[PDB]
This record gives sequence, structure tokens and C-alpha cells, in this order.
Amino acid sequence: YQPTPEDRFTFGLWTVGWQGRDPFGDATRRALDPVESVRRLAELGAHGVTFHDDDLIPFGSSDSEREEHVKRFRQALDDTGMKVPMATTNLFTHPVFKDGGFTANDRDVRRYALRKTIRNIDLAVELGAETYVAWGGREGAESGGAKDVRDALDRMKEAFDLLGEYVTSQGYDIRFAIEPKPNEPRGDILLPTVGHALAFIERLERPELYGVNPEVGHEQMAGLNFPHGIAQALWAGKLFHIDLNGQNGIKYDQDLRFGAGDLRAAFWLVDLLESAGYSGPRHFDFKPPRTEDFDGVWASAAGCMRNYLILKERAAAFRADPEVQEALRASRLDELARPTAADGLQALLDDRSAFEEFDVDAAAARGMAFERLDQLAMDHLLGA
Amino acid sequence: YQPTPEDRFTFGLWTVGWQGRDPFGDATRRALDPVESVRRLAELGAHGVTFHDDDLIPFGSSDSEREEHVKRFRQALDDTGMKVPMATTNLFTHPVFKDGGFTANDRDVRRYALRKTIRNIDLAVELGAETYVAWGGREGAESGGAKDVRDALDRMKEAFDLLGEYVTSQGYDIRFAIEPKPNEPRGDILLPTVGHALAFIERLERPELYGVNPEVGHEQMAGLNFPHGIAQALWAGKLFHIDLNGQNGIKYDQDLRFGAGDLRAAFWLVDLLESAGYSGPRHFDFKPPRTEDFDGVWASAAGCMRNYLILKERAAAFRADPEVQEALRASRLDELARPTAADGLQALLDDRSAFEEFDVDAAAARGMAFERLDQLAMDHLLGA
Amino acid sequence: YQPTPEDRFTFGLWTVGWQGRDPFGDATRRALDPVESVRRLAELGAHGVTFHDDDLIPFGSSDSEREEHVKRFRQALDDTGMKVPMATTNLFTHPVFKDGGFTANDRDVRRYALRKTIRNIDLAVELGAETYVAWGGREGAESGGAKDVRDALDRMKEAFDLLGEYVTSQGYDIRFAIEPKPNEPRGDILLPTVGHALAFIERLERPELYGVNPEVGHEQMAGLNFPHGIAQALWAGKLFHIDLNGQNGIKYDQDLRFGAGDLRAAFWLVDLLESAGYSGPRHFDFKPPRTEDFDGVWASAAGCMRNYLILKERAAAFRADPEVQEALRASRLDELARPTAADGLQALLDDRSAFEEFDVDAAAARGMAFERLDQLAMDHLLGA
Amino acid sequence: YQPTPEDRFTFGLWTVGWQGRDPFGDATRRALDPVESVRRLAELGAHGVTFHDDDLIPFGSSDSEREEHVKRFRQALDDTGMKVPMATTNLFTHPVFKDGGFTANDRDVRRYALRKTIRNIDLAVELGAETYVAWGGREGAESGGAKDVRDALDRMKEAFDLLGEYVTSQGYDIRFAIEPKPNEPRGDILLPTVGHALAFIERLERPELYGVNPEVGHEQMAGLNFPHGIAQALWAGKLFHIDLNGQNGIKYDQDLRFGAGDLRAAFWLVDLLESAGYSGPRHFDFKPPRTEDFDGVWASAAGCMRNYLILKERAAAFRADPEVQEALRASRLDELARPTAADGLQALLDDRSAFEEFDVDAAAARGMAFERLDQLAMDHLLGA
Ligand SMILES: [Mg+2]
Ligand SMILES: [Mg+2]
Ligand SMILES: [Mg+2]
Ligand SMILES: [Mg+2]
Ligand SMILES: [Mg+2]
Ligand SMILES: [Mg+2]
Ligand SMILES: [Mg+2]
Ligand SMILES: [Mg+2]
Repeated sequence: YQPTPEDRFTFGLWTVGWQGRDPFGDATRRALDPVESVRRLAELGAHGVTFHDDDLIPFGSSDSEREEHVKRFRQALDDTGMKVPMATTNLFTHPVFKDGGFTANDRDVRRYALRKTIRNIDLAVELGAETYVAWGGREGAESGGAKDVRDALDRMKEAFDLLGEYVTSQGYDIRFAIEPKPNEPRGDILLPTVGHALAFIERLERPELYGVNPEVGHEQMAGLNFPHGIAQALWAGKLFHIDLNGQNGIKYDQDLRFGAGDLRAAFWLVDLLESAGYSGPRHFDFKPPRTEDFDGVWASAAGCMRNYLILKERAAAFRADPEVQEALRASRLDELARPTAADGLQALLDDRSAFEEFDVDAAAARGMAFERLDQLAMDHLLGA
Repeated sequence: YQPTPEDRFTFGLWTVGWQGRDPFGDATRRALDPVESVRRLAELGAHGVTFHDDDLIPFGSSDSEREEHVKRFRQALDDTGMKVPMATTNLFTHPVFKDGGFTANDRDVRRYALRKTIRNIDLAVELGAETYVAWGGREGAESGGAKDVRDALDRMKEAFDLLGEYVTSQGYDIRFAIEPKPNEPRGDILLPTVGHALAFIERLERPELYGVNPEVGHEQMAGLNFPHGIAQALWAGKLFHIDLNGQNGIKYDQDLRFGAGDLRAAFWLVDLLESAGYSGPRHFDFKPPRTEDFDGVWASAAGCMRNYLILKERAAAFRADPEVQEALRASRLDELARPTAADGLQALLDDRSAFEEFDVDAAAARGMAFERLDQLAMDHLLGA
Repeated sequence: YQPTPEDRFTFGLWTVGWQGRDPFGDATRRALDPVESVRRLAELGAHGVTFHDDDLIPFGSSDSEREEHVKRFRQALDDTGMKVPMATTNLFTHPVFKDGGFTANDRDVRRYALRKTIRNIDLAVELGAETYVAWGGREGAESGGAKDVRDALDRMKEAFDLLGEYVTSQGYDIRFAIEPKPNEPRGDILLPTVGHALAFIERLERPELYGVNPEVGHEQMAGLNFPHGIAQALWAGKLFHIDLNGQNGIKYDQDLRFGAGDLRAAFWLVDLLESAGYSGPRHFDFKPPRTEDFDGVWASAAGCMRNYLILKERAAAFRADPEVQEALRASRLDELARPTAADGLQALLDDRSAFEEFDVDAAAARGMAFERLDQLAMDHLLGA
Repeated sequence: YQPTPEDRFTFGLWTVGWQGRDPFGDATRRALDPVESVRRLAELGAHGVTFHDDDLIPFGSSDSEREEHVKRFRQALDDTGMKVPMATTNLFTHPVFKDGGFTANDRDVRRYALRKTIRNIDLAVELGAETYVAWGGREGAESGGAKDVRDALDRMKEAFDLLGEYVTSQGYDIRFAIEPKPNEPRGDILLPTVGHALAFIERLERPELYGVNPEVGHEQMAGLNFPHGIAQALWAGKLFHIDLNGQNGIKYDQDLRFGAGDLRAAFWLVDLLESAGYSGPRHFDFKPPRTEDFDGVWASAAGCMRNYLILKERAAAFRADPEVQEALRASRLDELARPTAADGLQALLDDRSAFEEFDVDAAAARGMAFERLDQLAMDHLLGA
């Protein structure tokens, strides 16, 4: 279980470098240097990093302070063989975003929110990122009257339209991925589930430009099955990226290491990507708990990497045992892949074995046999 | 607060006629006669009824028992002046649906599930219903391996495709409305929120044929703001129907009377339909609690009707007070309706007042003034 | 609805003075002066203030800086006629409390946590507070192995034992009130509900010294009926204090103004204190949302005060209408106050009308008539 | 992983014999014979059974039909070597309990509720049960006005007082265990958590007579850590029984097999009983999902038994590795067992190393090292 760069594991600068400041208390570690965060991840076995625009360059820095920061960061990229596959904008930390960016009430703020996104699109294309993740963390409200949603759904689309026009005119070969979250920091946020995000995308002037970035924890916060959100996304060709962490149920976004929270969910999820052929970057968006020092930090992401490598093993072993392969056929998982009525509407309607001569009592007695399967994946997951 | 038939209030046969049998205990009232449920609602002030196909005719009845039941029910419709605007299929109560209908694993069941839907489409068109609500109550799973979702999203669409072909060929002038629910009876169900349902619809061969039937309680079960789900639906032209009840948070579907559960949510919701021009049937899908007798029953739906008539009054009064109308302008609710960049991408990008000469500290200090508004709707809602 | 000081309304220095810094973003208002927070509340109609020990005096201040701060604050108390009925310790903001105070793993921290509590007990007795609220905000864990609970329940009791010994020896005439919260900032916290807190209290060497400080929002976070927690407390003589705010369900502690969140819950709660004779300080522990300026601030607490004064009116009107008073008797609310078996075990057991000659079908048909009552309190709450 | 009768595993007649009837649909299996449920469990390796009083004898049976049923059941007990360690009363299924038993409003019902409990106490003492579990499933309300809680807390205690007097006078050597649940079937139920139940117990005239029966699923429904509820119970000497199943979060009581739902919670729980010396009956209160036939049934409880036997192995292996034993000492789990101030209040207060000469910055930098531990139990749980 030593991760290789060919696993394409990415981490974020913000995730290992989180200083442990929480809504109630102060930061228990000092600020890292992005140079030192790059070298270190290449000595654990990771494959790339990802950053918001305030990560790499501090807010308000002068254009010569900007490039020096970019030159250092680049030199590190050239000193580790590590890439930057995804990049993103910080639209949430400055008090001028307190009511959002793209959906902020005030008109003058929305324009600035757009200009600060485009300026980081040019940086991420230069550092070669193939994905561009957008999380409206401040879009939504705390009170039913504060945000008229239909207008707020009108200004979102606008800005994401403009983002699609900026990239077409420039010749940039990059795609957007919206990241949803139902609440926190806002009491409600717009486009809450992965499903809501798919709905909004189909209404943009160029639907082939935008996917979704889902997160394990963000969907489990609404009590929602994640490997089930991850199938709908693959089913409409819209899994562009995915965020790997752990979460213990409906509550504040804990952002635990991947492996924690719900382990059977992390199992069935790794099963689904490997067997459906997801070739994107396994990104960990998480938070090493604030109790730990720096030694607890680097042990934490080694976990992320090491837990995925174990389930992928138990996932493949589950799918290679000919006792499971029979167990699948006894629940009739194969008929679920065959068409219901390939013979056509008229044949169906003419078929008397489907209604008038159908034995509803002999069908209803057939046992689905789901509980001996679920234990064979229980056996395969615990290795007993 | 006497409801008039011009309010278009509908109830369901199943809702007043619920016998009070719960997952743990037995039925505390005896079965009603659909004739007696029709006369009675016309003496409270309601405008129509709605039914599943097992409501009006018992399951398995012979075709002469079917028409006699239809003839009685019709004679009542002719003896009250009441209509049937929406109708729906019972795909959940018989044990042959234990794993669903349209998404049931077995192939022979899915065909039957389709045939039992079409046969009730012909009844509802004869009784003149304009809407046809579909609630996959048994679609979903309890275990991560039991339902491959991408296949299950393939067989849904199929059947809803076939339903759209059956209605086009026949000349029927009716539309479908999917009704979502995140769980119960199944531990998870497919297409959980109103947003998921909008996503699935755009992928059917005829997108102008299907809307959503939302329910207050079904979305509040996932901790989701309902007057916010009700705006996204209006914003894509897909509010075909709506179900009115009450619910106290994330838990088993209580199905309380409209007015209970969350009253401010019921306030902001009635505000939104009246000010956006919803002309559909105000349907109450609810359950008079099983403790009550028949006298408690008829008092219960009188509540439903009487609580909507009060909020519509407090909603209009809130929107007519020129102190509110000023209060809206002080939060800048008017600029939220104006475009962000009608002058065009190039102008925005050339405008130095939007970035380089923008005063971020003087904007961030402007107070949104949300809390004096929210009390004026507090004042308007309690009438003090 | 002008609040009078005889309403005994208290606010906290920390609540109006919250600077709007959240887990994701920066503070949108500047720091208040406790002098200016005192004068202002006396011009709205409030009756007292309450403070943590880091509020009034900054952490680490020298003993001459301490008394000057106390002298200023006192002079204000003498310049408004306002009292300080409750006081409390800040055990959560400094990084030396990251794992708790009384339950912190390390031994040297626990002693310091005790010394910093006693030193503020002497201040609050000097400023005359009658209650001393204790919220272990940092007690609990994020991981099943980090905190052995039985030991952690052993060190709590210890420190609360020592607190009871310090006050008995000194002659102080003050009582403690534990404040529970199920999670946040910690993912789980110890003694989560009001019920857990009552359980822990009975095990201290002096049970007549400790009550509970409950909070509306803290119990609604676990999906729990608050006017029902507020009855169990009164029923064992342990409602020493209560915190008034609002909360929209299970999620991060919003701390909305009293009146928001759940209004029917705030109704039935004000009903319960007024009709049971609670004579304690109506304290508002809340957070004016960070979008507002200072003008939005002072409007916010005026709400708190003004919403309580409205429900107390609708609560009394509900309890004075002889149609309600009959409505209570028809549900048999009076027999619920009579004893089940005052005649004694032997009589009960000899009574053949209670078993062998009991008509179970004629009892089960009697209607509890709950839904016509609930609308009369609906009518009384909306005033229609 | 073959369970032996010396594991003391009990099942309930009602759990394997659940017919699969749910709040929305009909029963997918036929009724078992309690004789056939007894023989079968003795061929899987279980140690006893448990029953409600309507299980073994149908409601209303004549006293000769009662004893014949008891004689058959007994003959089976004599034909398997299996015991009946716990028994319980069905106070929830008949419509005369729709508003509760002990807390039912009506006076005549409460007396009957008491008489039907005592009559089953005499049966369970004859069949030799050592525990007597009581679940007020119908105690609570759906509406804030329907149940005055303080009175309702007065009639509970009464009946549980009377139950304690009936057993003292008779010479019965048996103890009660209250079983809590926050909601369902009622929207709220009284004494919701394990903590609330401990609080109610200390107020009965004979506190050494009543413990708590906790259930994994019942506490996880309120989002509450179960191995943490299971420590508070052991810490006050009040773990008399425990119910083993699985549950996926806050929602309707799924009652999955032990092993499902939250596996790390089931891990840390088996860890806690084995290392604290719980000698009671490992009872499975669960529901084989209704999709299965009878073959899926018996595979299901074999799981329950087989999953506990695996964690007890991984739990012991985790606690025997001297790399863990060092890992415990590095988080300072040993100082958490030492007293904070065994030297006494006066010494603490005189100790200048605990306040005035205390290095708060060198303590706050010490890393708790929680994340390398949690992975060693991750390694020990997955066996990698
Ligand atoms: Mg995150
Ligand atoms: Mg994320
Ligand atoms: Mg319903
Ligand atoms: Mg509905
Ligand atoms: Mg608070
Ligand atoms: Mg508080
Ligand atoms: Mg159960
Ligand atoms: Mg149970």
C-alpha cells in the first residue's frame, strides 16, 4: 500500500496547510510555505496539488510580488515532478463576499467576482490545470426574504455563461466543475446536491463545458448516499472531478480523512469508480484535525492515500470471486442490465404473459437474496 | 376565511380516508365510501378530488365491478359539481412492487407496472384530469449492492418515454408530474429532491411533457427550504402541481395538515405562489392523525383550507405596505432584478470602476438591513 | 410591546458584540466597548447583562488593568440601573483548551481550568450574580478512541465537586447551571441534552447546588422538542436559567433571534413558563447576523424583546377563552392531572372494571379531539 | 467464527418472525410458529429467546389456550437447551394503546396497561427470565398541547413504582430495564436518549431495581455516539441489557443486522463491552429485510452472530499489540486515568506550577497524536 504517482493522487495546498482555526477557537499550527507543502507531498507519493487563488498569492499582492510567488511555486513543480491538475477561486473569505460573489445582491460586487475569477483562469491555464472547480460557498441565504431565488438563478447562469465565453474566445482547453454543498457557512446554499448541480448545468448556453465536482462529505451532510450520487453523474457523462474525505452524518462539515466517517460508503464508492473507469485525479479535500502537530499532519494524508489503496484491493477481490459472481446472478443483477421491452411498445402491449397470464403470486415469492450477497462483501471488506 | 370552489382546493380520497394504520399499530377508523368522501368535501368548500387507481376500484375487481364503481363515483361528481383534476397510480402496496415497479429488478414486473399505469391513464382522461402524478415510492434500495443506479436510471426513463409515446399517439392532452421523496418506505429512494427530478426530466425524448409534483413535507425531510425549491421549479417552467401539508423537520413523513410543521415556511411559500401567478390546484396530501374520530377528520381539512386563506391575506398585506415597499428598496431587492452586465462582456472588462478603481471597504460596510425587514414580515404574519 | 425592566430581560455582552467572524470568513463589525454595550441596552428596555471572563477583562491583563476594567463596567452599572444576574467562564477560545478544560486529557491543564473558574466566581459574586453558567464547549471528542468517557465523567464531577466545596466554605450564595449542547465546536460534546445534564447532576456530593441552563437552539439541534425539555426540568425543580434564541432544525448552531426558527415552539414555550411560574432572567444568547451593521444590531435585540411580549399575550389569551377551557376538557386534560390509582395497588388489582369487565372497544372509539384544540391555538397565535 | 451457546447470544421471537409488513406495504412472509423459531436458532448457535406477551400467546386467548401455548413453548425449551433470559410486554399494537399505556390520557386505560404488565411478569418469572424490558413505544405526542409532560412524568414513575412494589412483595428476583427511543411510531417519545432514561430512574422509590436497555439504532437515530452512551451506563452501574443491530443515521428505525449501518461504531462498541466486563445477554433486536424469503432470514441472524465474533477478534488484537500499547501512552491515555488533584483542594490552590508558573505555550504545542492511533485501529479493523 505504497501510493505511486501513477495513482494520480492530488492534495490541496489549503488542506494540509489548514492552521486549525475553527468557528470557536484559534489556530494550533503555524502557516506553511507552499514550497514546503509541495516537496513534502512528493515524498509521500502524491501526484499533484491544487490551490485557490489566495493560497498561492496573498490577497492584494503587487504584480511583482505575484510573479515571484509564481516563480517559486513553479521552481518547486520543476523540483518534484508534480503537476497542478485543478485550480479554483477563493470567493468567500474576504468580507466583500459576505453575501456571495456571483449571486451577491450588489451589482458592483458581482462584476468584481467575475474579474477575480478570470484573472485566475489565466494562471491555472499557465500552470496547466485541466479542471476549474467553482464552489459558491457564499451563495444562498439565512432568511426567506433576503434572496429571490429565480433572480439568483438568473445571475449564476449569466456569470457561468460569461466564463464559457471567455474560454471559447481565448482557445483555452479547460472545463468547469461546479461543487455543491447544502449549507455551511451559509444556513442554506444554492444548488445543494449533486442532482441540483446537474439540473443547473443543462441550462447554460454550452452544456458540454461544465461538470460537477462532488464531495463525499457534502452529500452525506444531507443524508444522501454518495456512491448513488456518483452513478447519476457517470450516467450523464458529468463526473469531471471528485473530492475524497470522510464525514459522520448530517452535521457541520467535518472534512475527515478519506477512510473515516462511513467506511462501507467509501468501499462501495471505490468499487464504483474502478469498475466504471474513472480516469480523473483522486483529490483529497480534507482537514487534519487541529489537535495534531505537523507530524500528525503528514501521517493524516498518508492515511487518505493508504485507505484508498486497501479498498481498491478489497473491491477487486470482491468482484473476482466466482462465488460472488454466482451470488450476483442469484439476485438477478444480470436482468437489470437487459432491456425491459426491446421488442417494442406494441409487442409489450400484445404480450399476455406480461399482464393477463402473469403469475403475481409466484413472482412475489421469489427471494431477492440480498442478505447473503451483502455479507460476502462484508467478508470481502474485513478479509475474514 | 370560507374557502370557495374558485380557490381550486383539491383533496385526495386517500388522505381523508386514511384509516389510521401505522407501521406499529392498527386502524382506528373504518373505511370510507368514495361517494361519502365526495359529498362531504363539497360541503366544506373544496373544489375537486384525486385518487390512486386502487382507491376508486379495489385491486383485482372484475370489469363489471370496475364500471359500477366508476358509475357511482361519476354520479357523485354530477351530484356535487366537483372535478377530478389529477390522478395517479398505486405502485407500492401490493407485495409484487416490494422492489419497485418501473425500476424493479425483475423484467416481468416492469412490464406489468407499465400496463397498470396506462390502464389508469385511460380512466383519468375519461374523468377529465389534466395532470398525472407519478411517485416511485418503491424505487431505491436499502443496500449499496442491490440497485445499480445507472441501469436503474435507464429503466425509469424508458418507461417514462413509453408513457410519453402512449399519450402522443392517443391524442390525450395531459402532462406528467414526477413526485420526489428522499426515503420512506425505502431507506433511500431515487430522484430525491425537486432538483434531482428536474435533472431526470430534461433527458426524456419529449421534455415538454413532464413537470414535478413537489410536496412541502418531502423536501423538509432532507432539511431543505421549500419556498426555495418552489422558485427553481417556476424558474424553469416546471411547476405543474403542488402538494400542501406540514412537517416537523427531518424524520418519518408525518404528513401533517397544511399550517402545521413550519409556519414561516408555509408563509413564504403562499407568498411565492400568489406573487408569481401559480394557477394550479391547491392539493392537500395529508393525514388526519389517527387519534381523531370522524369529527376530528372533517375539522382537519377545514384547517388546511382555513390556514391557506389566512396566509394569503397576511402575504398580500405584507406586500402592500409602503413601509415594506421602502424596506425592500433599502436591502436593494431592486438591483437584484437588474442585470449585472447588460453592457456586455467587453464593457465589464473595460470598466475600471468594477475592479481597479473599486472601493472594497466602502462596499463591505454597506448594511444589507435584512433584520428589520424580517420583523416587518414577522409583524405582518402575527398581525401585531 | 415596550419591554420594561420588570420583565427581567438580560442580554450578554458577547451576543450583541459578536463581530461577525464565522468559520469561513472575517469580522464585519468592529469591537464594541462594554461600557457602550451597557448604556445602549438600557435604552431599549433590558434589565441586565451577562459576561464570560474574557469579555469584561482581556485575557492575560495585569491586575491593575483588571480592576480599571471592573471600575469602568461598574460605573456603567451605576449609570444605568442594570444588574448582572448571571456570569460564566470562557473555557474554549484559547488554544490551551483545544481538548477541553475540566475534561482535557493533560493533568496540568485541568488544574488551570479550575483556577480560572474560581477566580471568576469571586468577580461574579462581587458584581452580585445569582447564577453561574458552565458550558463545557470543548468537552467531547472527534474520534472513538480519544476520550474514555467513564474517566471523563469522573473528572467532570470532580471539578464540579470542587466548585461546590469552594462556594460552601466561602459563604457564597450562588448556584451553578450546566449548559448542554450535543456538538459544535466539537463533533460530539459530553452531556448532550437537558436530560443528560440532569443525570450528571444527581451524582454530585451536593445535588441542591446545580441546575441546568437550557438553550432553545441547543436542543433543537438534536431534533428535540424544547417545551418538552423545559417541563422535565421544572418537574425535578432544576430550571435555574434559560437561554432564548431561534434555530431552523438540526444543523450548525445558528443562534437566531428569539422568535425565528420555530415559532410554534417559541409559542408553546412561553406558554409553559408563564403558566408554571418561572421567575428567572429571560436571557437572550443569540447572534445578530453578520450582514447587518450596528443599526441592524440594535433592531435585532429589540426583536427578541418584542417577540416574547407578543407570545405572552397570545399565550394568555389562549388560556382565558372559555371555548378553549371547554376544549381542554373534551380532550380530557383534567383526568391527566388526576391520579391513576390513588385508591392503592390492592384496590386497582381488585377492581374488575379495570380489566375483566373493561370495554376496550368503547374506549378505543373515544376521540381525543386533538385537532380542534390545535387550531384554536392556531387561531389564538395568528389572532384570526 | 462459529458462535457457541457460551457466547450467550439471544434473539427475539418477533425479530426473525417479522412478516415484512411495513407502513406502506404488505407482509412478504407467512407467520412462523414459535416452536419452529426455537429449534432453528439452536441449530445456528444461539443461546436463548425473548418475547413480548402477544408473541407467545395471541391477544385475548382463553386461559386454556394460554397454557397449551406455554406448554408447547416449554417443551421446545426442553428440546433445545435454550433459555429465556429477558421478557417484555406488548403495549403498542392494539388500538387501545394509541395514546400510550402508562402515560395514556384516559384513566381506565392506564390501570389496564398495568394489569397486562403484571400478568406477564408472572409468566417470565416462571420461564425464568432475569430481565424485564419496558419500551413505552406509545408514550409521547405529535402536538405540543396534547401531553402535559410533568403530569406524564408523574404517571410513568407511578406505574414503575407499582411495578417495583409488586416484585418486592412477591419475592421475585428480577430487574427492570427501560428502553428509550426518540421517535417512531410517535413523532416524539418520552425519555428519548439513554441519558434521559438514567435521569428518570434515579427518581423511583427503589433506584437499585431499574436499569436501561439501550439499542444501537435508537441512539444513532438522534445522531448520538453509541459506545459513548454505553460508557455512561457502565459508569453508573446501569447496563442491565443491550440490543444489537445496525442503522444508517438519523431516519426511520431501520433495525438492520448488527454489523451494518456504522461498522466503526460496532467496532468501538464491542471493544468497550469486552474490556469492561459486560456479562449480559448479547441480544439482537433486528429485522431481516422484507425482500428475503426464509432462506434469507436464517442467513441474516447468522450474520449478527458472525459479525460480533469478528470484531471481538479485531478488538482484542488491537488491544494486544505493543505498538498500540505505546501508541496509547503517547496520547497520554494513562494520565486520563490518574486523578487531577488527589493532593486536595488546598494543595492545588497552593501549587504555583498549576497557574502562576505554568507554561501555556509549551503545553498547547504538545501534539495529542490522535491520528496515528486511529489508523492503527483502522489497520487492526481491516486486518491490513
Ligand atoms: Mg471541505
Ligand atoms: Mg470540498
Ligand atoms: Mg404524504
Ligand atoms: Mg405526497
Ligand atoms: Mg449560542
Ligand atoms: Mg447558549
Ligand atoms: Mg427495533
Ligand atoms: Mg429495540
